[PDB]
Amino acid sequence: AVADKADNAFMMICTALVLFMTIPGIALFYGGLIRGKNVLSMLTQVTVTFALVCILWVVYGYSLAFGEGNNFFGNINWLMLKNIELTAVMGSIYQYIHVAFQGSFACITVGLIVGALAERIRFSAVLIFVVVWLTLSYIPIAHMVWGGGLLASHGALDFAGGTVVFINAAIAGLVGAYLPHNLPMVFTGTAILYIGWFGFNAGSAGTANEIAALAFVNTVVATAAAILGWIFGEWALRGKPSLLGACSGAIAGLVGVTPACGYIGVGGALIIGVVAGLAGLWGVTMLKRLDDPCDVFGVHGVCGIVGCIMTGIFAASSLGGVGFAEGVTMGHQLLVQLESIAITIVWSGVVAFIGYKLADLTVGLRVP
Amino acid sequence: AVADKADNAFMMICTALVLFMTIPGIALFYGGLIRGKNVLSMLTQVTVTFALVCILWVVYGYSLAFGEGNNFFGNINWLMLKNIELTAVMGSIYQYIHVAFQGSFACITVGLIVGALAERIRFSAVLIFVVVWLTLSYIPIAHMVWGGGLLASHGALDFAGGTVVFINAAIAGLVGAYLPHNLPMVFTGTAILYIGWFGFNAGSAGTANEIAALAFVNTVVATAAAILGWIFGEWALRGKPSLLGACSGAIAGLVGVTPACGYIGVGGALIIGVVAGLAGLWGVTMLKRLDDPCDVFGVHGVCGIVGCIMTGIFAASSLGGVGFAEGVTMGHQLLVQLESIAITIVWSGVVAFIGYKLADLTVGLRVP
Amino acid sequence: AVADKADNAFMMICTALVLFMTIPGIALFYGGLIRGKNVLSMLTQVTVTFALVCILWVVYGYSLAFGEGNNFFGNINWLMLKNIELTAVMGSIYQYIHVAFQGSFACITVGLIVGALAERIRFSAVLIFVVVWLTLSYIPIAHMVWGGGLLASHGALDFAGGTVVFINAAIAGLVGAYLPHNLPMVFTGTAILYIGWFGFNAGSAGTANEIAALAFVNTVVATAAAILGWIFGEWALRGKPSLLGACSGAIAGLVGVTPACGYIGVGGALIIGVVAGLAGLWGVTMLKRLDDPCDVFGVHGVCGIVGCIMTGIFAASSLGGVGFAEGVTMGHQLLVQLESIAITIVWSGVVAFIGYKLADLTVGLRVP
Repeated sequence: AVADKADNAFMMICTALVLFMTIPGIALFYGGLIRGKNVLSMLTQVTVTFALVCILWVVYGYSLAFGEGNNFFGNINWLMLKNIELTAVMGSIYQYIHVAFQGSFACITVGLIVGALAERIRFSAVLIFVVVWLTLSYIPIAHMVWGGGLLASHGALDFAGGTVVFINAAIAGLVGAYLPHNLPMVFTGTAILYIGWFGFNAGSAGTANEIAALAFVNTVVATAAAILGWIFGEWALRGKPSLLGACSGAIAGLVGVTPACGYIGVGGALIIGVVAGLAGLWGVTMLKRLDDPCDVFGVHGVCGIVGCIMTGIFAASSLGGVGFAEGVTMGHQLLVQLESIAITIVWSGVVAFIGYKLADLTVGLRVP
Repeated sequence: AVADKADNAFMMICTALVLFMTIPGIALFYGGLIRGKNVLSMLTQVTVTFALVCILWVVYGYSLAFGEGNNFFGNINWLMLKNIELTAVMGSIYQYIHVAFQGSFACITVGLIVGALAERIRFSAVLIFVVVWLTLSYIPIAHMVWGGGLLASHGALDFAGGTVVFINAAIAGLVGAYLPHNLPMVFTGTAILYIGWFGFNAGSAGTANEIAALAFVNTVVATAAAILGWIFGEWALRGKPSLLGACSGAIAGLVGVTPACGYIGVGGALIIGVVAGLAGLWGVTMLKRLDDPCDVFGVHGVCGIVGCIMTGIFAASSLGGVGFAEGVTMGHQLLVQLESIAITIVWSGVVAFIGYKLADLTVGLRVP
Repeated sequence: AVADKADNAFMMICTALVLFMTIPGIALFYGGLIRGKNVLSMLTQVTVTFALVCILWVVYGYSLAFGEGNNFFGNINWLMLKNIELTAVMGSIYQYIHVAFQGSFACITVGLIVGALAERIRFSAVLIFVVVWLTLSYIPIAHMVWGGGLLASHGALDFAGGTVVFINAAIAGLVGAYLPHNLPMVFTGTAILYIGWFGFNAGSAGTANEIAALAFVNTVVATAAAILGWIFGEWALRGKPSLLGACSGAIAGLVGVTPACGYIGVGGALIIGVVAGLAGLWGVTMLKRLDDPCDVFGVHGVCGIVGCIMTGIFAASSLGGVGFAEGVTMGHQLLVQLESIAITIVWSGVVAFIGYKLADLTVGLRVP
């Protein structure tokens, strides 16, 4: 197996774009939503936990997520990338690039949680939580879905992380919750998220081929459709569109197309986008009957679930998708999508609860 | 014809960079120029019309612009990208990438108009206008210049859209007009525009070859030269440089080098940049004797015209350019540049007028 | 020698990312640190001197830095890129791309100085200074290290410019000095710097190969480690982390890994990051006993020195690096690193002093 330089180039740039989603994307997104007096602290927690995740990833995370192990985790053979030769190839790129690309997904996932909960959680408590939850939730679930584990070996479809990233983070954040002064800044973060998301979705093909291209176009289309879907629902329910509605719409479509983007046709991307924008609206509306920043987990959670379900529909050849695996009916894919979603919800929740409680028992959770 | 992965990678990244020009580039540019109390509304109109253009593009826009038809429009054979095989190649990249790249130019074009006029126009009126003007102006003109239509078949030179994007948008905006509180934000948008513009200009080569490289370097050089040209004129006329002058200079050179970048030598890029920065200054100065945000169409319009004229000069081999087509004197290229510019001005204006009047007759134009 | 399109693509995108570090990265970084009433002026000086450097680079800078000459400068054979054929290849990319990539390093270097000193220096004095110092300091030092000059011909290691960019700029700025109201904005600039830095460090390989990949990953790792190192020192010395501490940490690791990134293992990147974050903290702490914006040269200078020294340690094969050149002991590399650092400090200082004094004698240095 030889590395293709075009894929290497593509995937390093894609990694830079996913890192850009956290630093500064998600930080500016939450920075505009949360209370002014809490912005500096939130930006500090996002920056430090990001650093933390980068280090844990290289030390053991990548190895435990992508080494070969069992159905649930990999191994410790790649501690500090030990035994990965510089010229080792994975797919059609150098494995070092795979390490960085995958680590960038871990970072955005943690960013989604910390940016929202930063306001309410002690600093040392967030560090502890991030260590427990990245290690016992993000990593096994990344392993199950993308590392040849349980869900993969049953043919779950999740191109860029509807489960691993969004449902996973939404549940961890909502357990957290259970336990806007600057809209131009919200818009800027949304914009940075949108752009970085082309690396997230297209780079998820692992190569600059026709699947990256499909994912790119489906990203443009689902995002746009979700913006219109959300804005129309807002105009119908609230009388007029709003900037926050526009940005929330964009996030709803981005998140909804995430598991599907590399499997569906542009027709499907359009339908998924409209449904995700409306379901996102319905979702935050319901969450707002329990404020602001954690309602965002209503978008990530509901849109992730919807997107995951609808991947199992729109991948079908007859609906313009790339087609299910041989011998797989749409019914079977649906069942497998639902099982993947349930395992993620339950796995992430249990580990989140343990994470928050461990922190609470060591340093105390609620910021003093 | 087989896709080259290097070109695929390059052109997906270039597309992400052109999308970044609208979201958030042009939005932040206008956001800093217009009245504080109007910023949220403008950001909403830019976000929603952007979404709108993405959807119209995939549904019929691309097909009508790039399908084969007549001198003025393509066809409806590619409705929702029907009959484009996933692996279809166009040039040396997958056609799906061509769709996304071309659509991103439609988006920035509409962004230029909406960002300026958002303040003064009813929301539903802007949606109607965008539908009419994208469909009857952007698409035929894209078809005439880049889709093998009238102007192309006469050898018009316009590497990245001096006519299709800038003169086209300037005229539509100025008809609109006829019918700064945050300079750090203006600067940020200009900066985002500049960076995204490397994808706009370099990606316009369709491949990561020596023409992309020429376009890249000419972009650096024209922008810089226009900044100095504008700043010197300001120092001479107003006594000192200003930040807005600096940013306006950068836009003047970017817009002026747009039609020329892939055809000229760095010597020509320097000359075009100085002339565009000075003509831009002269232009806004004149427009300011008819405020702020629409004066920007003086830069887009005057610089686009200047850049289009000067492409027909500096493409010449003897002036360091790549050379005119065989059998084409500089005189002939000039005549063809001028004819292209006139057709664009007149075509865009007529359709803009119809667009605004249709809206005015349905929902009413002036924001209530 | 034929151009590889994958390398061409990679290196054009990398160039766009390094330009993004100056416009708007460093501008927003200083914009948040300096006095509110001085922001507009600083943004203007950064934008205009950036333009200035782009023009000088194409006119003679590139030629004098990368043409063949002597140990200290190149030649004037490439004036305005004369005699570089469009299809000329350098390494595995078109030489025009090499011109743009190298010019982008000149730009960020000047940005580091001007962004800090803008507050205190007359506009015309900064233009004069930039002309003298780019020409007699940046160019010879770029030539000595990367253009086959003195330091290169002794085997100095400096992957992406610990000397040419950071120590060089720190000294020029500190001579300048001798002669925060918006932390969200500081954070945004730091974030833009971090992301653009992947082009800076990875593109410094000149190709999308396994060395780019190593540089990418080492960038992620050193940055993150430096953030934790700085934050821990702050928590230990000041009682709690701060946002400015977080951002300063990130810059410390970025700057420290700059000379090393393509030569070291991830283990070394981690160690270099922790040491650079702590040394950066120690450094600004000492500089703050001589305010704010020039203390940043304590990060660039101290971290650059540390990173340069530690390249001569961690490149060793036994410490996971790519290995010293044949026949070179670690001791010898160390001596050569130290000599390179001394020459840079002394060369840049002497030329800075001449630059500032020439300006002072023509227009006067201190802003009126």
